[PDB]
Parts: sequence; C-alpha cells; structure tokens
Amino acid sequence: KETKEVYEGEVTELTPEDAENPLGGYGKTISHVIVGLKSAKGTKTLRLDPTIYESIQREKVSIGDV
Amino acid sequence: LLKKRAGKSRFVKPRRPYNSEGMTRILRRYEEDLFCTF
Repeated sequence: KETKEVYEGEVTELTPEDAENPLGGYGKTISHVIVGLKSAKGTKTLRLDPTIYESIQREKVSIGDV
Repeated sequence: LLKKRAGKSRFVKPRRPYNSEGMTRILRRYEEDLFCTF
C-alpha cells in the first residue's frame, strides 16, 4: 500500500521566470518556474523548481496539454 | 667581498585547475536556486 500526491489537469500557463542578477556567459538564468493548472471545478497556479524546466522541454509540454 | 661571499655562502599545494566552458550551470545556494542554460 502506498500514498501518492498528484498534480494534474490542463496547463493554463507556463512562464519560466528569470533571476534578478544573471551571470555572464549564459542565457536566461532561471530562478523558478510558474505553471498554472486547470482541472474540473478547480484551478491552481504553482511555483516549481528551475530544474523541472529541463524535463518540461524534454517531454515537449506545451499549452493546452494535460 | 668575494672571499666573504665564499666564506658565508659556500608550503600549501595549489588546487587543481577547474575548467567549465560551454557547459550548463546548476546553483543550489542557501536561499535561492538557479539554472543557467544555453
């Protein structure tokens, strides 16, 4: 027997924000990722790790996806 | 002077060089997390 914590639904927004002081020699130093989720009778925006943006780009998650 | 010269006269290791050129950066500091990509 196990317990699972699950976030799921339709993606409403996907804004990888950029930091206050970027470092030189790089592009778009990300401080956090804000992603909005929409499901049945409920929506919730999140505030995720910057590392998960790499997996988001890897799995080709775009707008309108579940 | 030559005779006097003949009579009277006859540490921490440095760290390794760190090289990261053209590679991405993940920084996990005490209060914020950063991700520098290309």
